[PDB]
Amino acid sequence: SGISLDNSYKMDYPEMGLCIIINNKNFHKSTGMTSRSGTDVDAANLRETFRNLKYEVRNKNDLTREEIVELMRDVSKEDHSKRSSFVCVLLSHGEEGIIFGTNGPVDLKKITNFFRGDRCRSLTGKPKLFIIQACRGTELDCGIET
Amino acid sequence: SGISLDNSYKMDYPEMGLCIIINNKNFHKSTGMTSRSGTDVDAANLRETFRNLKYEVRNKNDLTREEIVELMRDVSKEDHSKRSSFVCVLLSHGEEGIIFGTNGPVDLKKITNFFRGDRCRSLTGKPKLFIIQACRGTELDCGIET
Amino acid sequence: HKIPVEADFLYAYSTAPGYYSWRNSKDGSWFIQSLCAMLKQYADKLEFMHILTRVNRKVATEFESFSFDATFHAKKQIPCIVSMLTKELYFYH
Amino acid sequence: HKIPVEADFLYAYSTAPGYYSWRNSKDGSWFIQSLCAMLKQYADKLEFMHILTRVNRKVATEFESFSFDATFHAKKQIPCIVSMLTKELYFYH
Repeated sequence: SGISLDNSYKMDYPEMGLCIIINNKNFHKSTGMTSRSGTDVDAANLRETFRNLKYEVRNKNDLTREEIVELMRDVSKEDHSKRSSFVCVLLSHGEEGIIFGTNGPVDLKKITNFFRGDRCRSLTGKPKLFIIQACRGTELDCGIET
Repeated sequence: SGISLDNSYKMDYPEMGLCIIINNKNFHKSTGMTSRSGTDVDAANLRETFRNLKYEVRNKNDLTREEIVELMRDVSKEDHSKRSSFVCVLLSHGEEGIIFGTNGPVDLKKITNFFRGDRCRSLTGKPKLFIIQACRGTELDCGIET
Repeated sequence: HKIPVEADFLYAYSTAPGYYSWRNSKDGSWFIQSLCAMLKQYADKLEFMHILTRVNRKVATEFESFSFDATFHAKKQIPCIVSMLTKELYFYH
Repeated sequence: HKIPVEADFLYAYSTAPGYYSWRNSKDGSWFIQSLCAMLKQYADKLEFMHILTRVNRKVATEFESFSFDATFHAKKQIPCIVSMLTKELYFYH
């Protein structure tokens, strides 16, 4: 055939892929973390937005640190051969490099490692997108007038 | 006039801007850091590459942590009004969030803070690019066959 | 031939390293509101990094906090795009 | 109107968070070699993020370490693009 460049990911597989949305609104009292009001608005907006992009959306609510890890592990073990990509959205409290389950923290690295090129072969060479709505610290941007 | 979109930075100012290249090859013995052989090759390649992009390139070699901070402070205090952007290239040993002067570390945040939108007004709204060739830790990527 | 095990990952952070991330109890987080709006409007037109760039500008310019607590009043936010992608990404084909 | 003080910054890291960055004592660092090559070839044609994406692919596919020390042998590297930019960036006009 003609010149082939391969500058963009192949996104015409039978399926666009999964869009896992983890929406944590209510946290265990012992954690002392406040409920994240308005997060359901985000969860619904995302479900609809990615639905229109043809992603197989799966919404999960108020997951403990254990359930988050179990979910990601199970999802990474699925056969993504016929899927073009993978998307995971995390909505929760957090700190730098951390996302909070309802009962404690989860290192983001632990979550993403399940999808490493050598650990999830059916996603090797395919885009793995992690969208993170959570604090990365306590600094505040005072901004500057334009 | 016609429809104005402003989706791209204005890069037609009289000058493209400065390209500060900090090339640290030899470190103080007391630091125990090895010389970075081949870094001069990088420094020269960058000087030529950005020269062709019309940037005012300034190469600095083997700067102590104090000189790095002083340099950045002085550069951020220059009048960049007629410049489209700013570029700083850092070639040295390093760790996560750190770049090494010849006699010790410098937090990257300290270097970039000088150019904050509120601290360098002549660069507010303009692209500030930091190119960093340095370790961010000790992890090694074993890779995966394709 | 091998590729890095960390290759082909894109992290779309709502805020810069070390900063708080803002959320409106009624409209949702600034980042997610903006992300969905830009995807809805540009997913069939722009490459993903360019879409995320519009999200950065939208969040940076259209949002500012209001608080009775001076400490958290009139604050801004800039999202943070972290790409280890090796190719351009278009949601359409 | 205000903008974040952290807005309009782009950090082009040679390697992913927490990883070593490779350098060839004779050819220069993998990242800088690749960055200059892509700028020379595409600066008058592509938007900066797309140029950096080519740099990611070049580094990820064309380089691999060789060492007598098994610990540092056959390793790979993926650069890391961190953008807080609010607009597309073209070096030409």
